[PDB]
Amino acid sequence: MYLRITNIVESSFFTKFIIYLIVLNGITMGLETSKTFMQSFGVYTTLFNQIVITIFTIEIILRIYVHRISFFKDPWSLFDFFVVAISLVPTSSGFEILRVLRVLRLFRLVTAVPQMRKIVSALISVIPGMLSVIALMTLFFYIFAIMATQLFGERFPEWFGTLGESFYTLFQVMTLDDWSNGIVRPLMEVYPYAYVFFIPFIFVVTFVMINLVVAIIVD
Amino acid sequence: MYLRITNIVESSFFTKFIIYLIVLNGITMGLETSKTFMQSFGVYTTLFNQIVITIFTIEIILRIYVHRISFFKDPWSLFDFFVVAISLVPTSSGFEILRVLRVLRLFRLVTAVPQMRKIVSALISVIPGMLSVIALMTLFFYIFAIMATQLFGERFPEWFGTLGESFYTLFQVMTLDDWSNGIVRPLMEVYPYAYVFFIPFIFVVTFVMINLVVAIIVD
Amino acid sequence: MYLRITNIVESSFFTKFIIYLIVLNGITMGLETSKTFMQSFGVYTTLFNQIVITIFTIEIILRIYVHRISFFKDPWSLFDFFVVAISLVPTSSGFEILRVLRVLRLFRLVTAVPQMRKIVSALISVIPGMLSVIALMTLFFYIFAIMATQLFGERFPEWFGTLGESFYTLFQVMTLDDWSNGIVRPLMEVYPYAYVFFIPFIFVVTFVMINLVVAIIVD
Amino acid sequence: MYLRITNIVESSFFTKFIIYLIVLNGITMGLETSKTFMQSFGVYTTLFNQIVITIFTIEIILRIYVHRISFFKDPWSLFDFFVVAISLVPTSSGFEILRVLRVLRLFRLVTAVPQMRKIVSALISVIPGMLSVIALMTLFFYIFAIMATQLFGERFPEWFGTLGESFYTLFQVMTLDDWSNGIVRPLMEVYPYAYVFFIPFIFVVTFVMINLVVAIIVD
Ligand SMILES: COCCOC(=O)C1=C(C)NC(C)=C(C(=O)OC(C)C)[C@H]1c1cccc([N+](=O)[O-])c1
Ligand SMILES: [Ca+2]
Ligand SMILES: [Ca+2]
Repeated sequence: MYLRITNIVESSFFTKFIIYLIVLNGITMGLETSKTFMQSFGVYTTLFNQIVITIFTIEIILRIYVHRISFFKDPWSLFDFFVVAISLVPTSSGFEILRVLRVLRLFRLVTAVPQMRKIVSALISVIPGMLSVIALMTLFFYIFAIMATQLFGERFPEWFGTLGESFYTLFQVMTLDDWSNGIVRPLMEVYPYAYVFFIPFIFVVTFVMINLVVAIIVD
Repeated sequence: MYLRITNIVESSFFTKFIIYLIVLNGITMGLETSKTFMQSFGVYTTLFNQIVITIFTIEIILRIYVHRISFFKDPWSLFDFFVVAISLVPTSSGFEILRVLRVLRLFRLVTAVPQMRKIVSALISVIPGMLSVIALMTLFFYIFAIMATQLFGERFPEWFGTLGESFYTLFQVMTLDDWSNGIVRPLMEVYPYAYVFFIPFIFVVTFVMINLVVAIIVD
Repeated sequence: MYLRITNIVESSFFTKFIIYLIVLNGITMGLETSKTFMQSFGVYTTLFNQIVITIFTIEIILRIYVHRISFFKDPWSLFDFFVVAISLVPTSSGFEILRVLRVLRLFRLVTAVPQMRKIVSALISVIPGMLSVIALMTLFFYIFAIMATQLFGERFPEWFGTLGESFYTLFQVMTLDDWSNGIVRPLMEVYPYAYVFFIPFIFVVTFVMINLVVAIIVD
Repeated sequence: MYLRITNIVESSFFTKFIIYLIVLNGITMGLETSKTFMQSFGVYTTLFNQIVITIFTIEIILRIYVHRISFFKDPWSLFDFFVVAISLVPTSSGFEILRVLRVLRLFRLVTAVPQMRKIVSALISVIPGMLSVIALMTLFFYIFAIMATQLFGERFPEWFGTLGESFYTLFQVMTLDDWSNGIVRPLMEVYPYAYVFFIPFIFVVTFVMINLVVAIIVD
């Protein structure tokens, strides 16, 4: 029984089938975007969705019987679990958002194709080295976001009225997004010396990123 | 017949004649852009076109006889075939997009010069190693265009009205084009939490891009 | 039992005491941004800031006693003195900019945690190898800013009327921020050839920046 | 007189002296940017400019005698020659673009200082390596520019009415500057399929750009 189940879930037919179902669901979720299609052929999909969600639900249960505690030492499987989880909460209730969170289950195609799994892992493996530059930068943002609120948040509350608001504008500036005509020239019309805050800020923020890239390559 | 024609195609005069013609057709094509020129000389160059494409048609036929089945195993020759045949489609009124695709024949400069082919081939060469990331990106992109159409498409039809639209808008944001004042600040006036979609989205698309380039460097 | 004090300053508890203070003071200045907070607890929060500022002043005196002249060849300590000093001038009749400057002491978190210290040390270390190119470029901007003031400052004073203005603007075009529809297309309405100035400038400035990054990594 | 003169121009006193004239003129030329200064100090420095041009002219004449055939095979001196020639153009002639071009002479500071020379020399050495790509890139822009004018020029003449405009605009899209909301989206109000030109256009130009840099690094 234990061996009989185990032999099913690991077969090359179970995985091709589920993957096939993933590929199919993802095609329907695209289709669900057309309100035309919804009108003429969407009660079909509402049930198709619940059919696919169960087969996947079974898959998760089976894999937990087979792998037992080692299922939950698999970051990919926890992900699989958690992704199917949020897809279990009802259409109604909570908030409209959980309904939209359901689309995250297409990320199972990543979980289930070894080629996707390898790219993702390789990418993740870049992260641990960065946790030093990241923390410093987050602090850097925090201090400046504070200076930006007090300086500019009274006359420019949309941009700087709040720490959070100061954080959003500074990120925007960081991505260098319409930073001059859109933010600093207006600021400079009240506060002519605002360029002393943002030009240095940009240097730092551009230096750190470049140097972040050097160290990635070398490491 | 065989050896006489075969002797003309491989000649240094042949390829030189063709190449020189490409440069001429290219100077000439810049001229068909000014309708000042077109009212005073257009008949001269509309047929200069016509005789160039005749020569190219002939040359293509000859190279096929000389190279037989090995012609269509040659990517550059394959290219010339398609790049010439297109320019053979009638200017006649039924479908006038094809008229503009004719300028692509200037890409034969690439085909016929060995220093450029090196570059192109070199460029394409980095692609097969990237295909996995292309897929991953597109799967990421696809999930998010879905999320965007259902989240923002109601109140902001232009930007998220349609899966295709959200794809478009999302492409812009990765490129970092007028993304904040131009898209999410408006989004945030109706939906204050849009930054929880687009700010992670920005970290991700950027993370992958950088790592892709590093992947390019190392590979 | 001569120095007596020296044994306390060098201890694990002293340092951990300052870091715990900064992070509290760092958390405090955040909450000082909430306008609601400054009503409910504004008086409470002023007492905490003043204690810490005293403690820190004490902490600086002790470190001077111990290190003597070796304190003032430590950039990190030099930074600590002037940053603590800043937060101490009277709010009275001065410049009210100094009230905002006192957030700079949150950069002491960097100064007192060697990991951050090493990051800041690593970053600075890319600067001396770069100083040459910084000098060429600064020389490049300075020369073109002059050119831009003379060429476009009559009819476009907001952007180029003054040398600093030509600098700020020129810097913006360099960051490529909103430069065609935002700067050059306007200019070009009065002065049709302005692309011969700005387009080359962009090539140059981007080429250098790109080769600068390249030259650092390879070497 | 020649051999006697040659002993003069190679001395360390000489180089630093002409360098000192550059830096002084470089300072004064900054000053010529101010309306105020020019009002109450203009003739002192209008005079001082003519002196320097003469000295540089004499300096150029001397070095010719010293170097003979070699002078006109020195890249740094050819620059030196012509940028002095510009300043030798008379204060008039109806093309005051040249009056502005005077400040091109401050670049002699680059030719006269070997570390500057070294950076410039280092930078240029990158270029012959890229001549294949620039030709390729310029060929690519040339082709798509043609397509633009015939595709979008009649309804959008400012942006695409003509080759240069298409060139300009295309150059603009390649710096990714306001490309979407500013150019492609408007186009789409009238030409719904414009994303098929510009999005491929962007991918390719980045690809070539990115890959170019990677080639430089490894080599
Ligand atoms: C004619 O009188 C004004 C001259 O002032 C300047 O040349 C500046 C120098 C000296 N230092 C910098 C760093 C500046 C500068 O412009 O730097 C930018 C690159 C950040 C400018 C400046 C000085 C005051 C105000 C502005 N402004 O509002 O554009 C610009
Ligand atoms: Ca912009
Ligand atoms: Ca932009």
